[PDB]
Amino acid sequence: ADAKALDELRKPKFSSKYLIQHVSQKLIPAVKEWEKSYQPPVIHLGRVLSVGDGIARVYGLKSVQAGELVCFDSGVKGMALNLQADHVGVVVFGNDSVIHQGDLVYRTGQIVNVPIGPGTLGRVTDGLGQPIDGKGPLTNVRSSLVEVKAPGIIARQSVREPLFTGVKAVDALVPIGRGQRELIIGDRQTGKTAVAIDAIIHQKNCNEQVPKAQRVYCVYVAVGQKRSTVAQLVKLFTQTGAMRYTIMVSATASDAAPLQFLAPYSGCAMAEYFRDTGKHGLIIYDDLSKQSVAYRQMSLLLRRPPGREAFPGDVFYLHSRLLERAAKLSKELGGGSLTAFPVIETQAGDVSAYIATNVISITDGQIFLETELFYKGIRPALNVGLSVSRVGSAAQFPGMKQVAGTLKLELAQYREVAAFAQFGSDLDAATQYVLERGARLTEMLKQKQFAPIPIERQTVAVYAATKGFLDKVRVQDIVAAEEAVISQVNPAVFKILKANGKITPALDAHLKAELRKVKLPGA
Amino acid sequence: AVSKKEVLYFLSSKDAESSTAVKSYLKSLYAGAQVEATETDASELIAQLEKKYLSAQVVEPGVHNIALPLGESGSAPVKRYAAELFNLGAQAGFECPFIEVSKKFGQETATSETVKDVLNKTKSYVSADYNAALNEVLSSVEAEINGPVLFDGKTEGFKKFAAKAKAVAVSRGLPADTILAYCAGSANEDAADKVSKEFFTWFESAYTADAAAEVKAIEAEAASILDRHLAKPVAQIRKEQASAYASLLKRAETAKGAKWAEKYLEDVKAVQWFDASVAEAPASGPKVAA
Amino acid sequence: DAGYVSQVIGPVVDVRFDGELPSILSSLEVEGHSVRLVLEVAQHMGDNTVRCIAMDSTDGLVRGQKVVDTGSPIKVPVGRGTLGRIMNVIGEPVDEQGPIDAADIWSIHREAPEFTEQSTEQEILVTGIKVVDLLAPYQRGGKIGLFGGAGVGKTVLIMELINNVAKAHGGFSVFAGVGERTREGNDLYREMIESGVIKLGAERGNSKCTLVYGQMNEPPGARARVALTGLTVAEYFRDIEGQDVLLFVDNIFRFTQANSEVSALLGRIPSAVGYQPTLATDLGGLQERITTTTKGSITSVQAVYVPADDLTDPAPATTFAHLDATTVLSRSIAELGIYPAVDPLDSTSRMLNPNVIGAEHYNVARGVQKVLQDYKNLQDIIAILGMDELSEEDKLTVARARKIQRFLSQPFQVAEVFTGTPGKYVDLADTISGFQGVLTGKYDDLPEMAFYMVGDIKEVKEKADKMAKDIASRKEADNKKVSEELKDIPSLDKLVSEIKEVVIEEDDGLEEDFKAEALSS
Ligand SMILES: Nc1ncnc2c1ncn2[C@@H]1O[C@H](COP(=O)(O)OP(=O)(O)OP(=O)(O)O)[C@@H](O)[C@H]1O
Ligand SMILES: Nc1ncnc2c1ncn2[C@@H]1O[C@H](COP(=O)(O)OP(=O)(O)O)[C@@H](O)[C@H]1O
Ligand SMILES: [Mg+2]
Ligand SMILES: [Mg+2]
Repeated sequence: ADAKALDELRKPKFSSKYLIQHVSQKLIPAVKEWEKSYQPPVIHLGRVLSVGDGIARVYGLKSVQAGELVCFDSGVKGMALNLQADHVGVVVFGNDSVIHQGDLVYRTGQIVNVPIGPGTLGRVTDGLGQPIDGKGPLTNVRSSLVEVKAPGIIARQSVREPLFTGVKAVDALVPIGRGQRELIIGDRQTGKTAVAIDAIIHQKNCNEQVPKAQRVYCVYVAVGQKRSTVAQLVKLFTQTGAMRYTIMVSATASDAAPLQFLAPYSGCAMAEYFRDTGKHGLIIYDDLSKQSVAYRQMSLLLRRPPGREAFPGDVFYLHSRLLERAAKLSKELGGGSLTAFPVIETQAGDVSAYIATNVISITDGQIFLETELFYKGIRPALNVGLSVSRVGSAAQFPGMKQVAGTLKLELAQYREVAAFAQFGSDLDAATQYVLERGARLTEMLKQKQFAPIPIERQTVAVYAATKGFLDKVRVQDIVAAEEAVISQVNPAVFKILKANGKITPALDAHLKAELRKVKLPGA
Repeated sequence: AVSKKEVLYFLSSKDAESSTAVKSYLKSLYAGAQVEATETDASELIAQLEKKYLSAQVVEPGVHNIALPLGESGSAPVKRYAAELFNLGAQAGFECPFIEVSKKFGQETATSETVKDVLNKTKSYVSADYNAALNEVLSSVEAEINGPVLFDGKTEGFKKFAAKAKAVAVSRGLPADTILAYCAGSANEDAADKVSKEFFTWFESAYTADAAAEVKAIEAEAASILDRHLAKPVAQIRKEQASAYASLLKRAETAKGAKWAEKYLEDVKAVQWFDASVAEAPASGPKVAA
Repeated sequence: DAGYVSQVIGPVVDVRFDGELPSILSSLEVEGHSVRLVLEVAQHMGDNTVRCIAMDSTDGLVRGQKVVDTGSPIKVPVGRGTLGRIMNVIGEPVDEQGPIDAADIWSIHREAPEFTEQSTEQEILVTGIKVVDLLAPYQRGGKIGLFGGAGVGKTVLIMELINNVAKAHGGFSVFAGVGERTREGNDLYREMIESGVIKLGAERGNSKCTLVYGQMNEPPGARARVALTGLTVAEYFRDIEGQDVLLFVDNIFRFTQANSEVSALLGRIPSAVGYQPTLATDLGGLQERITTTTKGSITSVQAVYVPADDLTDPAPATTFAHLDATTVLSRSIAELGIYPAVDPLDSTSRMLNPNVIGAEHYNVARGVQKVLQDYKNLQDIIAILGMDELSEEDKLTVARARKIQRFLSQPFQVAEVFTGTPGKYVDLADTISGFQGVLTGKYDDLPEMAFYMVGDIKEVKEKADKMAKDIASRKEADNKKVSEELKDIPSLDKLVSEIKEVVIEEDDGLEEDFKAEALSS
């Protein structure tokens, strides 16, 4: 111990010297291996016949595959989409002004692929992998194809774990399990993104509290949006902290039409990494209705014959190829999961459109947001009569399965009586009860913008609204009473309902004793 | 253990852990062990990659063993620092900096036909304040000729550029003609000696100015970090430094089986020995078994 | 000899042959593909080239890739060796349990049987669902349709039909999953493992169902032909072995949709709303093979998706003419909470003649329909005025029809997961007696909510007296449980001391797992 040496004490300590030696020890036997097996492969060429509108018709390229990435001599990439007898139709990944007639097209040999892995977490990429946030290359990442076959029947198991969004209009009435795809459909400026941003921010609040295995890693695919709209979301995910778990795949409105068509598949491939390796993913395709317009543009410029409204025939297969990749895998495959939230924008509340009726037919649930409910104050503007969840009571919170069964049972009774009592004919002292109680529940399911409520403070609030504790409280401050119902009620009763997951008989008698020692406004 | 390309680079090394590995290898050799064969293999790219990753293992304990002359008076500590970096480069297998960066220029420009691709492909090694000043002069002679200035030397379409590029070089502050006369040489040694003695004054000016710019940037970074650090309260400082130290320990403790991880934790334990040994006798320093 | 791929545009592949073109509907196999790619010849394009549709994805196809004619259509294994297995469109097993035993594999393309070999015999299929058994009774051997939009309950009703009529009946069953969700196909498979209808491993021979699955991830070539593969398994069980087959086809709409997705790539100018010019003949060529013949019988239950709750769309309106019993499920019935949401007026059957199901069934079904119809004619004035004038017989019409509307609802044995309730099987005589009671003023003493989600008319009486016992005993807990309890409710710090803490790592372990898998494989 004492009196080491002089030659032992002359060493500089935290120099690299051995990380350098580790790199040179792992590198030189690997690069002699590369040079001893190195054939420079034959590159098949092609001439550009014509070019325009982001399509280049290419002569030659006779061994090119369908869906294969090709490279122009301008540096701009492409994808061979329709192989014809005389030419190749190549959609161009970028500006087609740099491609000329007679330019050389080289085939890369490879189908379109994106870098997947945990090195994509935190980063903002474009429609194919390449990061656009100005933070260098994607370290710790691995390429894989964007068009992967979805897991079949034997590769799944039933959707049973709950996905908490933190939006109590969703987590009570239309609950969402892990592996379930749920459509957020609505009109132009409803709360569609705000439902999906709240589902992502809430996973940050749950990831700090759950063990490492059941953490949900979110991917937000932004198709056809503004570039400053998605810069407002990277700023929001940074100052909340959700960007630690979030990948953003950003194919904005100035990107080429094949980059916006392919960005939901790139984001699904970045999120299928967590599904395939036993973790849990959450993919949000913001405006699939803007991906199909990008698909219609290529299909009409590749001269594929138009169908309904102008859309190609295979536009159902466009979205069902993509949404069926959201699955809850079997325990042999890891038990991993991927939960999808496609967003579809309708025009005037017209869900009978082409792309709208396709994705309604694909996804399990539906979160239908209404612009007339938005302006009545009800925000999230969820149409509780039209919003479904096909998983339903299978994968919701057991503490709110026994409370929100009563909640939708009463709100179904609220709806038809208010259609009659707005004429002002007569009222019946129990018909008076259901349109006075359903107003307590409608104000209960309102929420602010970026504050997801965990799951236990949601079920205590619907408990206090359905077990009568919020009767004789005025309707204007039920949105203001329920902060007192969460703050003044003891913070250790939220731990028991989080740990049990259920209202035990030894807890309802304690909680309804605690919902009486609260000072409610108005009263 | 060393792999005999490890130890041939460490024969002229003078840092501690290279010299003890050399001495252990020679004490292995004296006790009846044969040398292994030298690899006459690994064609030129692998040989360059190996000397690149073997110069760094001589440079990296040598850079850490050179005291920076921060906050010093006079150019003689800057000349000490630059001469120590010169000696470390010579021990690691580099040449003179002039010869080495000229070799880098000639390696990056073996394909060069025009002066435009010369000034665009050696951009990573020439400063922007000189590359832009040569680009505007190339454009000035290109506006004269209305034909691309080519990299020939005997073509006077190049020489109309080069006579103004020498003016740019003398307006930067560096004497170009004594540099050209040094690397062109002469016949008689008495007339080449008087220009080598001027080139070496330029060279000492240049490497002292480079080492001084590096030292002033390190001083500015240290003063910026300190003035950002003296704005915090003390408990914030303690929990920040303790959190960073704990994370950097756990990143080397989750590495198990890597040589750098065992060396990292062994150096942490040696630092703790240094602290205990100056706690045992603070007037005498650490205990050195001499 | 063989042919070669000439053109790949989407899922539609042109193959060029140099002599001896394959027949139309012959299957071709691309060699050199990553997966087994089967093309099916759709038409002869004319200069020694045929146009094909692919049964898998065409990503990775190269012009000039060699294509082998098999000389026959798509041939799938049929027989008892398929009972308990899941097949593709092309007969490959997708359940990861060995190969399929394949006694006498069969082509999936056939003509409809004939006109001479039809059976004109009508007997009722009792299903347990009282709205089905009452108002549109199913024929034992005929084609049943389940119509409705998205989310009305076609899959729940077809699952209740599966475990109500398929768990014990005289022959075999074939489920053809056509272009629906993979999640519910897995749910159906696991439910039939648990229900003992499909047995795995050594008892595979005692299985009573074949699954043939063609789900939404599959290209439009596969979703257009998987219904034919389920048909071929059922046609082997009917034609060769001469026994009764149940054939459940979830979403026969997807067959028409999948044919429409390739149609304009096959060189067809588009028809009405977006469909192919050959919509009615494609649908008819499928539907006319699902027949009871003189050899056996196939009782078909097909779900039909309507696109925007729109029964005037040509894909449901074409298939309406093919079904002996069309159960139409409505969104309006589902938003009331009446489940099964069967539209009582819109659901028709050919078994609703009095000389087929008797007069005591026919007249109660027609009376229930008349009461539910003039209630709908009153309902536009109830929503405005509010039962203040309604003449003491139309008030009785509204009350009896609300009792009927609740009494058509029934808790399903497969919907115990959804709401809360154990499922009810209702016999035919029980629902005849019950609706004849409600129709003839016999049960006006009960609340109308005692009819909601009950088995039969004795469970209405078993729920009415429960409601009375309950709402007359609301006043039991207004005096206790507020203080001085039994201390079976312990203190809160005691309850949070039982919360055994889960360790939280704060490392996320991701970048080590990635390099662990990078040093793996
Ligand atoms: N729960 C909410 N409470 C209050 N305001 C909300 C809520 N949700 C959304 N908003 C407001 O509504 C506006 C529209 O929200 P959002 O951006 O989600 O619209 P959108 O449905 O995504 O439509 P688009 O895609 O056209 O932007 C936002 O400015 C937001 O401030
Ligand atoms: N008999 C029923 N009882 C309770 N709920 C039902 C019933 N039938 C349908 N539902 C509800 O309707 C939802 C959608 O039904 P589903 O089976 O998906 O029909 P489809 O396949 O036509 O969309 C289900 O999640 C379920 O909650
Ligand atoms: Mg938006
Ligand atoms: Mg369905």
